[PDB]
Amino acid sequence: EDTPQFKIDIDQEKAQALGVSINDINTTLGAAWGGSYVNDFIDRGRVK
Amino acid sequence: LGTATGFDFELIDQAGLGHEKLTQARNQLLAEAAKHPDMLTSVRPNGL
Amino acid sequence: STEEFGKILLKVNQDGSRVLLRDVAKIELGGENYDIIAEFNGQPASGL
Amino acid sequence: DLGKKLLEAARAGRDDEVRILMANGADVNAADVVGWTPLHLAAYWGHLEIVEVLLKNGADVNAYDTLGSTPLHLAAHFGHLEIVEVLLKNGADVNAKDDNGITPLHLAANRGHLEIVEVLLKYGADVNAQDKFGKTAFDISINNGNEDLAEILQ
Repeated sequence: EDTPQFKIDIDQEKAQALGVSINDINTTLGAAWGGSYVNDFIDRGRVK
Repeated sequence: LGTATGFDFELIDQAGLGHEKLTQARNQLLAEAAKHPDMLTSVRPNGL
Repeated sequence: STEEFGKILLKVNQDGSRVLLRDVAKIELGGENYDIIAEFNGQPASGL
Repeated sequence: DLGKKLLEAARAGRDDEVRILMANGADVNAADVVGWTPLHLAAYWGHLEIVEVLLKNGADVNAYDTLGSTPLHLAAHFGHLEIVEVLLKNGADVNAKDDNGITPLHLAANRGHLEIVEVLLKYGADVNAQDKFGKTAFDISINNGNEDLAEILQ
């Protein structure tokens, strides 16, 4: 069944005004609250 | 088809030791094989 | 909808004037390509 | 527990069971995780008869969620003319501002609910009211490009 969800609205004009990119906004919100797979590393000889 | 009386052995790193510890293990197995010239002959690594 | 695409803010002028997408373009639902045009006994038609 | 069954009854549009919970004295201002009362849910899912029953049993009409939004905010956004009129009859703050400064008129203007916009103005809406960005219901109608609405807001 449907559940409450936190609808955030990015104001384009206000962002364009302050000189903040939308790419940086979305990456910040998405990476922080959602998680972001950056690249691979080696843990005891295995790619992870 | 290779040759007859010839064998193909694979030494495996099963516990994330590393390349150096596996080399030491190979070197240790090769040295032991060399003390049985009556059973084994030409026991050598295939790699570099 | 076409209304939401119409109100896409492209830039903001120094006098606080919003240059929207509908101010520099006509917004409408239209075919991906306009190459194929079919007619059934002369009248407008489509098909598979 | 009983206040929880009221939230699920007010949302699931069960008129009969919502009234049974009143006989048993269910908390009418029973707020969920997000701070929504039964009135919030009925205004949202468009349950008019549940809204009326609730307000009768002393529902707080100016109840606000964890983001400052009232039932009137939800009625005016989802275009529930009747429900909007009931809340305004029962003394809803027509100039109610949420955390972002968005009013019930702001939301009516955005979704282009001309009939509701007229009810709010009738009841004493402030057209010059601003959100946190300094945009009015008139500013909205121009950007959205609504002519019928913009002439009403003048």
